[PDB]
Amino acid sequence: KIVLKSSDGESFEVEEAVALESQTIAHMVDNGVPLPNVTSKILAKVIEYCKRHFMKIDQATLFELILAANYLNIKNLLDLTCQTVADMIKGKTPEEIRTTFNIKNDFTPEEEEEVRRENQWAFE
Amino acid sequence: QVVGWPPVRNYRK
Amino acid sequence: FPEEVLEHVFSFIQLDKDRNSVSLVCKSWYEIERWCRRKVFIGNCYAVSPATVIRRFPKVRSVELKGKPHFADFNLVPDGWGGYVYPWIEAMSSSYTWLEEIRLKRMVVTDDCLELIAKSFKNFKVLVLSSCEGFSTDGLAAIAATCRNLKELDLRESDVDDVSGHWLSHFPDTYTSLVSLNISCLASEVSFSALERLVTRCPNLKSLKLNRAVPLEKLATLLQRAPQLEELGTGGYTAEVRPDVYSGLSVALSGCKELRCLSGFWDAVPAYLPAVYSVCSRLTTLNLSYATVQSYDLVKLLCQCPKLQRLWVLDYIEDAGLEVLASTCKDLRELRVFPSEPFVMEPNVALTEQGLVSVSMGCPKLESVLYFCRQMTNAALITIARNRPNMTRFRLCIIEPKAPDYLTLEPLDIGFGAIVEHCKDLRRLSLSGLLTDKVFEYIGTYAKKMEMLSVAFAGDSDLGMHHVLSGCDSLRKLEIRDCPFGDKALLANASKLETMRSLWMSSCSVSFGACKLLGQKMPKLNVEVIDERGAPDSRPESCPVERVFIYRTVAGPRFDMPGFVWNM
Ligand SMILES: O=P(O)(O)O[C@H]1[C@H](OP(=O)(O)O)[C@@H](OP(=O)(O)O)[C@H](OP(=O)(O)O)[C@@H](OP(=O)(O)O)[C@H]1OP(=O)(O)O
Ligand SMILES: O=C(O)Cc1c[nH]c2ccccc12
Repeated sequence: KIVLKSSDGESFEVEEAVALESQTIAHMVDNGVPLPNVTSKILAKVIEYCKRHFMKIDQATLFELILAANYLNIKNLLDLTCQTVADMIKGKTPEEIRTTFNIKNDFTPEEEEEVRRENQWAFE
Repeated sequence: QVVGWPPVRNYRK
Repeated sequence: FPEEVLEHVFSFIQLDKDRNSVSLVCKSWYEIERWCRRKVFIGNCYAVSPATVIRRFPKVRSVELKGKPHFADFNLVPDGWGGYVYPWIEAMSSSYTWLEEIRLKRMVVTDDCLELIAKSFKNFKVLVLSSCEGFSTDGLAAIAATCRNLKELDLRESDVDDVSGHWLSHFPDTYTSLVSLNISCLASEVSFSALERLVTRCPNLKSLKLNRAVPLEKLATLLQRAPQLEELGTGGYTAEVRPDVYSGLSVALSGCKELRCLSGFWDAVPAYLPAVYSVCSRLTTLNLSYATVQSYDLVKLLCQCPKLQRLWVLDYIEDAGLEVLASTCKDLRELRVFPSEPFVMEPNVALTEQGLVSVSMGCPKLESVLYFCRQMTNAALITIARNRPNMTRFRLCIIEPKAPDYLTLEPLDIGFGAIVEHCKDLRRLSLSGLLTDKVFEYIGTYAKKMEMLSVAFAGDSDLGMHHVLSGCDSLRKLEIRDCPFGDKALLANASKLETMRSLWMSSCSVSFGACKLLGQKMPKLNVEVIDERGAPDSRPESCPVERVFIYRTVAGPRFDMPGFVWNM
């Protein structure tokens, strides 16, 4: 009953109850609901999820997916995607983490020594 | 006899 | 990711060690993590200051703090040493206004602390005072009167000033949120009528551990009011033997279908123990530490407990009772056998090494042992180690200091060597019996996962302590009394101390001069000489100190040392 338009300008037709899973679409809700921050590839995946209500996806696809869940405000999807990312954090060293997430360490050695000492000595 | 031995919280009686 | 997205990821990350790694990935994560961290665990209250914790972690809802070292339990830490929680409460009172949980262990907690908690934390839900001292029933009255959302009041093994049982009457009639109440340490009798009304109006009550002052004849009354109970600590467990009283208790306990944990049993009368039998098909924890009933009575109970996972018992169980335990309780994970007469030399019970051997053979999931006995062999310890390579905590106290293997007269070096050799994931060990430097050699070579080691009346020379500090990769707490360990091992391994929570040495050979030099060398350690003979300066530098307690800290020297403590 609702047409969603992706940032690729492609139209998706979904049952009202599926579209209303997104609080962002809910609030916007008809020539089409434009979604400039959500790609077709990732809108397709979001719709699959919302229809059913899967994580065997690659890192990039996963990061596009959390951003979409956040942008569309789909809480159950946000929970699942965030839990999946958290699970990539659990048990890892800071070095293993920023390898997985491609993050640059922006601490001075001295900054990082102070924090590590405090973490281990006071908080663990 | 030894202070704090054996290592128990029991009163001596 | 947007900051809200990252904050949400971190909401699924609750282990301290993971929060810490997160805070170190980059500057951004550091700030985001600190602002949504929910709980802090501070294993040594003097390792950091309150201001530092509150400034870094502004939105904390749960705080756990530990004060005095373990050996305070054995009267080796003089009164007034420290561990005051007031500065923490005071600092939190103006900052952690949404605070919900305070768990304290071995701290000094006063009525002023308890009053400040009640008035400062509107959402306060959980208070655990574990082996704490310094407060009275008046402080408890303040909590009861004011903490309208309270769910847990647990006073385990605390020393309370028992001014009056009237404190419990202060819970108002509108209060209904209690989930866990442990008053087992209180000597004073609460109003039974107030207790009965409290239990009746709290439908989420799951754990109720009473004090000895609730007599056995009143227990059925409370149980009828709380059929949903999962844990029960009885009050007094003695009465005139009567059919009607036994029957009432039996029916009440059988109506408690969810009971998994039973404790209390003070003054237990064998005639009344069968009343719990209905409960003991599903029991997973049984604490019979205070029941002084004999082996056969214990066996009749234990035969009925096939699901038991944790047993605490007196040595009255005897070897024959442990042999039955080994046959019956195939899911047993933890056994603690406490001495009935710890201060008598000759045995009052037939509990020997054989009981521990029996359970090691029969209980495939047995991984935690605390066992007090009067004799031991190397053969027994070797059999234990071989049967239970899965052992994670092994605490063995032979009552007589320096007792050798009673059959061969040899030190127990090879027996404890077998434990550390075979039990690769052993995290905790305590030693006793006749021990030379050789056992410490085995510990340093093999005990690579050991985090806590307790040692008394053991070793020959500094080489013994050296092997431990040099070899024990995972060591977090080492606590030693009455051993010939001194300056040489301590200073040779000074840097190791920055990798541990603490090192305690009392009645050893460490000189005041070495303590001073260690303090000089290691400014990020607090090296505390705890000595009641007056200024250590008043004696030669070479004179051993009564005690030294050393702990790494980011806060520097303590502001609250008594007159008998000196920071180097
Ligand atoms: O992890 P830690 O800070 O070193 O605490 C340990 C740990 O207790 P926690 O549950 O507080 O972590 C032990 O328990 P386990 O890990 O073996 O299950 C406990 O041993 P008990 O089972 O006897 O309670 C011991 O307490 P204690 O030293 O009084 O035996 C205690 O160490 P602390 O003395 O540092 O609190
Ligand atoms: O672990 C225990 O509580 C008992 C024990 C066995 N050996 C010990 C050495 C020092 C302090 C306590 C113990």
